[PDB]
Amino acid sequence: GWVRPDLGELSKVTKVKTDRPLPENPYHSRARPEPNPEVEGDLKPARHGSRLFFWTM
Amino acid sequence: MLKYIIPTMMLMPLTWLSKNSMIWINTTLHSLLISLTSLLLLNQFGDNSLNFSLTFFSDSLSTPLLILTMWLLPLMLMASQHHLSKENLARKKLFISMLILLQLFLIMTFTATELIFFYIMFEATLVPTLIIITRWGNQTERLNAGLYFLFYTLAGSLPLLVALIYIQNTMGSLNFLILQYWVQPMPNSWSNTFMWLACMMAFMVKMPLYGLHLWLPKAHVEAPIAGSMVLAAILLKLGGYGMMRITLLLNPITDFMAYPFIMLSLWGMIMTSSICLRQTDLKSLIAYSSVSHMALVIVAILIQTPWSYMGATALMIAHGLTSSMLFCLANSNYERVHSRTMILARGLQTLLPLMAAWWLLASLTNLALPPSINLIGELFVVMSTFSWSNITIILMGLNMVITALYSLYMLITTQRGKHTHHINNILPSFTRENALMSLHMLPLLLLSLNPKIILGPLY
Repeated sequence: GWVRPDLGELSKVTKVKTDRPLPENPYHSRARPEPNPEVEGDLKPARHGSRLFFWTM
Repeated sequence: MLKYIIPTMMLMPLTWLSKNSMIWINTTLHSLLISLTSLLLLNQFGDNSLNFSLTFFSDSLSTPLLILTMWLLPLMLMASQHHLSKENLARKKLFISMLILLQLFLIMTFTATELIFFYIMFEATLVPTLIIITRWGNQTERLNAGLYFLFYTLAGSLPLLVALIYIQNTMGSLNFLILQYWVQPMPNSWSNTFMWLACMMAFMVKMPLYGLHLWLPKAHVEAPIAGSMVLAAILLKLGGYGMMRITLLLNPITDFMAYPFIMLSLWGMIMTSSICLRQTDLKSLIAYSSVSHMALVIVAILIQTPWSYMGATALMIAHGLTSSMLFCLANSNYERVHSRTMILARGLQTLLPLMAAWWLLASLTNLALPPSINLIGELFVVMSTFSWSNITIILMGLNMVITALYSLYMLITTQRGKHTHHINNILPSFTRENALMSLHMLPLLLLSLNPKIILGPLY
């Protein structure tokens, strides 16, 4: 009394109840590098113009 | 200095909107009015410079040069309004436009607060002079003179640009006041050797230094009268003003560096003066006289003593006025006789008495007759150089002979002797020429009374 499965029955995804713990580091990866800091604060106006050897504006 | 630039920028449409018969009168009137208003820069101090804004300032050094420039431009318009009477209206207006643009360029260059602005304006002064020389010149080979002038100036001034940008990137600024307060000594190293050479060679080219003076006996001859005056009376003093500004930044290396260059003048101004003893072209004689005076200026600036500075600026102003007057005299005689040969026109006193009087006055002011400004400047230079060393008095004293030995010679052959027979087109003196020469001469004799305004920044 074993039933031959229909088309599409074996092609579906099932669930498993497993007693093993989840590995936190499957790739054996070290710590990622620290990201560079972002920009903060209000966009202040230009200090004394463009300063291109004589320009004040 | 925005009270003088805007009047010139308004003079530009003033010569682009007048009629074909009223350009000269309107331009002369308004340029003389600007010359009258130019005297407000004399509000100077014995210890501070007159600063207007972040870009323009004027101490007691640039002020006489500014006054001379915008006093010379109306004289230029008078001197160049006869030989261009046959030209097209568009080309005449273009000539006046180039002269006005050149005056604007000079008055913007002489008041430059920071040195990079002075450099770019100093190279920007090339364009109208080159255009005038290569367009309105008379002789065939004027293209060679224009190319020589432009290339000598550019090959001098590009290492000056590299050195200026290097100095700005090194210390932080190029303001003259800041550099006066943030100056640093330069040690005796080969890097500082090439820094001194790059900062000096442009000004030694435009002075011109002996050896590199070959652009003067051509570009002073084939150019017209206005181009000759702007080459003889302004641009050499532009180079001198630049050297005076720069030499503050190059201590104490110059005290052991300027030994050849000074002496490259201290002999050269002898033999170039001797060239005036054997010259067949009058304009070349005037140009070589200018070479000798600028060599004296080179010695005075390079020894960097105070009395030398005062003599340098006084001789600058006096020699500029005298050389402009002599170039006008050469142009008038060339217009009358259609030849630049000095030996051709003789005995002009018997035909032109007033012109002979002007010739005598110009020759006397050229040989440093006291109490004119030229004698004051050259005497101060001689005192300073005698303080520097003893034997150099000989190297000046013999020049005291040779200058006279050509100048009165220039007075003799053109004026004294039996007049030429086949020359019979010597017209009487034009009122324009007499007015121009009186406007050249009378300010010099008036400044002989009160020279204290043209004796430099440290009087």
